[PDB]
Amino acid sequence: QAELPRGCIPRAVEIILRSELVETVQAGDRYDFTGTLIVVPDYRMAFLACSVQATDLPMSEVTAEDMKKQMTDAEWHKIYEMSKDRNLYQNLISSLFPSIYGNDEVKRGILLQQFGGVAKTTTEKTSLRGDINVCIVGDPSTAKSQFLKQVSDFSPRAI
Amino acid sequence: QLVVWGTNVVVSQCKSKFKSFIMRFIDPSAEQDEISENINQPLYLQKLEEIHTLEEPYLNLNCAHLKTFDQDLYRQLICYPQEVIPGFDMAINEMFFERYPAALLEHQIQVFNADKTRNMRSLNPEDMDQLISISGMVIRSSNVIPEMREAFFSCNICSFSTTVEVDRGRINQPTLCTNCNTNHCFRLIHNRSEFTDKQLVKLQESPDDMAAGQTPHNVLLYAHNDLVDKVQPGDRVTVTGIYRATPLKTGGLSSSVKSVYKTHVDVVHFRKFPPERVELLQLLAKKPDIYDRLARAIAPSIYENDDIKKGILLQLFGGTKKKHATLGRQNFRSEIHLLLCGDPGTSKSQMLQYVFNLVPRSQYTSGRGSSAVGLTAYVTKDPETRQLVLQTGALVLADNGVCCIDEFDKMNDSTRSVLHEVMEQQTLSIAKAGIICQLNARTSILAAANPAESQWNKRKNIIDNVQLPHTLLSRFDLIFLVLDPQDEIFDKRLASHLVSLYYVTRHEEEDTMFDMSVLRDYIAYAREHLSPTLSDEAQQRLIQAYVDMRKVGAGRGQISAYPRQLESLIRLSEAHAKVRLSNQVELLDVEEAWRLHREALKQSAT
Amino acid sequence: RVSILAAANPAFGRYNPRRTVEQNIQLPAALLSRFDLLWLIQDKPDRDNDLRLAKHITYVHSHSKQPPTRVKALDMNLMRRYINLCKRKNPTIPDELTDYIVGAYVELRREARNQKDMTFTSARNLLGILRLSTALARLRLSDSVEKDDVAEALRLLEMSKDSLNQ
DNA sequence: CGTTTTATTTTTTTTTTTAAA
Ligand SMILES: Nc1ncnc2c1ncn2[C@@H]1O[C@H](COP(=O)(O)OP(=O)(O)OP(=O)(O)O)[C@@H](O)[C@H]1O
Ligand SMILES: Nc1ncnc2c1ncn2[C@@H]1O[C@H](COP(=O)(O)OP(=O)(O)OP(=O)(O)O)[C@@H](O)[C@H]1O
Repeated sequence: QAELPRGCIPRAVEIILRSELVETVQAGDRYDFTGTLIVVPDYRMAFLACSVQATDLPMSEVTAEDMKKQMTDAEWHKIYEMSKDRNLYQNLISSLFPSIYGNDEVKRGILLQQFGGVAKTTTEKTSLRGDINVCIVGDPSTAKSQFLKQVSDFSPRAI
Repeated sequence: QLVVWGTNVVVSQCKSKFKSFIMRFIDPSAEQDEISENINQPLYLQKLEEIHTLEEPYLNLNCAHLKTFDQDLYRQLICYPQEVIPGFDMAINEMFFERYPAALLEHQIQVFNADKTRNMRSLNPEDMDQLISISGMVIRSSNVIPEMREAFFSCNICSFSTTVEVDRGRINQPTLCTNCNTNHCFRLIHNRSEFTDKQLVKLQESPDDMAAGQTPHNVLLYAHNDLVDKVQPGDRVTVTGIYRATPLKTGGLSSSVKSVYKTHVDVVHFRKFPPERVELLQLLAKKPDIYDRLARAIAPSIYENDDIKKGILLQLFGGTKKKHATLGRQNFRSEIHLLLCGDPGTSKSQMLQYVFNLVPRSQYTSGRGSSAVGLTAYVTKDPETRQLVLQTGALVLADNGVCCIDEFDKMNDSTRSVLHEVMEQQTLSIAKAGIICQLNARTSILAAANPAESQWNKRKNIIDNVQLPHTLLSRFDLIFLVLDPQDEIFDKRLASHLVSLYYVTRHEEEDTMFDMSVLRDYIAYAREHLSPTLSDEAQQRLIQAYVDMRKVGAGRGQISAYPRQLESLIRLSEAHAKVRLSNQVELLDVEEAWRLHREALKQSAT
Repeated sequence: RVSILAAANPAFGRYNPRRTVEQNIQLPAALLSRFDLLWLIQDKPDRDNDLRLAKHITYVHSHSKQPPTRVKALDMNLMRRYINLCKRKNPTIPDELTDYIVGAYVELRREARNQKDMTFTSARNLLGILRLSTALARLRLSDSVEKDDVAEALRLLEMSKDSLNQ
């Protein structure tokens, strides 16, 4: 989907892989394959590859510090100013949809949807759960689908 | 006299005759026959300039110039044409040295385009190995299938790693390969060799000469290695080619063969900027008559409420985007769509037919004759193993084209509600159990909307009339009225004009000059190297007048605007700037909106 | 490319005079506009009417060929062949009609509007009254669309109407 | 101068279509 043409469709092509490459693939990811196109000795075409390149070592706003793991959350030193100063919430109300305006309740509420829920330590007799059922309505001509579309850029599995 | 046993053709005659013809060549159209035309050198030498200097290989060239020269060349080229055509390429590959001897003479050319056809319906034994060219509309978009040409061998002892290409199908076997001492037996493997590409898509003939109550009969052929996805599929196109035939494997128990031969056509070619005349380009922009002059051209004969030719003003000097190179967000596409509403049998197809008869992206549609779901490429049964593919949708193959739609409040709820998003989003989420994606396509829309009634019932503001609410009935900028002037006054005019269109037996070239093609090129220049901006001038108007836009909203049975049509206004801003010569925004353009809008928007009396 | 033949029956009743056109009928205007001519056929009790029609019918019941001694009958072959000689005239409609006919059309459009509970009109009304006349010159076989060519056009149009009240 | 050839049926899901007071 980084490559997308007019008219034409992401047509389908078929491939095999080795033991260490095997069953190490999940939903919609961006990997680097190998261009070893090969024939069918039926003919028709096929192809083949041998190499892929699809959070202990840290994400963006860092450089290496210490944590529970190597750099899983190491950069407390810079996070923590933006962790506790509870007006930071207003950044999370303001500094996240600056190109957009609506109600200010959604823009202060969605975040915990994105973020983990409960995940407690209790029964086998019954499950307890974290996430929640959710909605949004109104009527159109009110900018009520910009946000959903943006999530696909914002967050993972924002399908 | 050196010839195939069963023929009458020779390389040297056609070669020399054509080399003399291209030496009998200054553009024989534009320098011998059409001496009133003029580009004065043999064009192919000129091209060997304008190909080599262009460094832009794989020429395209016809041979209908050859009617003046000796026609025996024409005939023996018509009839024996896979055995003379390379000879004419050899003459060209000789012509290389006429103009550049010591070039990088390592590339070849591609290539006819002269002979006739009438139709595909009925051909004959005579017409077996002959030149043909026919046309229609394309159906499919195929994949590729390559084809082999050579064997790369192996060995057992001392590396007798031989090789050899194919005539078309055999390799020989003495006890070793190219029998080299036979240290081992014969060897072969089939990959490190020469392969060749092709596809297959068929055509639907679609002329005005289609015989009475007759079905589609349709034809098809492969490609060659450069003639492979030249093709945004599905439009009005011609081909050249050579009628081909093939026997067929009877049954399938064993090598029995059929009596009947299948046929298709050989695979050759298909059919579809000037600094000279810069003068009139600027001349027409600075002429304030753009409002009507070209609009006066479009309907050739019809004034039919020529405030609709000023509605044709809406439409061309091509349509600029405010794409979002700065921030990258939001994908704000500058789409355009309007309808032509009903309650009188007006020209709400005829214009749409004029268009489709002119624009190649040509389709006509309406309710209850087809499905809402014709984006499916149905797998009713396939030539596959139920690898269920939905190859290509139909209604969406109009890439920036048009499908004409008629009689719009005709279908069920699912139809025509299903499209509540594509209009200004051009996405089609294929979220079914089969293969999945988020595709792209965007184009133009026009139809002949109709309420529940034949005539607009009087006494009754328009929001009541169509059965859509004051969100969806009042949706667009304006969805434009089409009334009868309630009197004889307008009625007799176009009668008096075009009663005699049979009986006029002529056409008048007036000061509203019927532009044969001098119109059709300027628009193609209309988008190239000036780029409409929007600064600080022409936007405060409905920034401020949104007061006037929306404060008529206090009211039920009246209607105000909603915030997608302001988008339609900023999209209106794009066109008029370059032409009339300020690519930065001028302010008058919004009046055109009020010239358009309140023509049926402040017609909100009650 | 098919010429179209529409034939139907009135609604509940047989043209109940109280239930008016599209009061007694239930058909959208969109199809009537596509139709050149709409024709209601009712013949109320006429003491003398059905007589002739009866004896006429019974003639081919006592006999096999109805019409004696008023015309030379034309077989399917002869009929078709004579018709075969007709359509390729492409006749002449001289220029005075163009100004004249556009005037006569207006005569309709006024007596259409002078009653307000009346039929709507499409451009095909004028296109039709144009369309019919030049055809009939094919069977006149003289390339001479003239006054009678359209006076019969309007005549038959008028007979299409003004038949249900009186 | 000898010794051998050849068959498939029911169920899915889509897109079509069709039913009652
Ligand atoms: N507070 C706001 N912030 C940003 N944009 C706004 C705001 N209010 C209105 N708009 C604009 O109004 C327009 C409303 O039309 P829009 O394209 O959103 O339809 P839509 O909401 O996508 O319809 P649907 O959600 O039903 O698909 C939006 O494009 C949006 O840019
Ligand atoms: N001023 C005019 N000039 C030329 N043609 C006209 C004019 N007014 C009406 N017509 C004709 O009237 C016809 C209207 O019918 P058409 O077949 O387009 O109907 P339609 O728009 O599909 O009808 P509806 O939308 O009500 O179903 C056109 O073919 C057109 O030729």
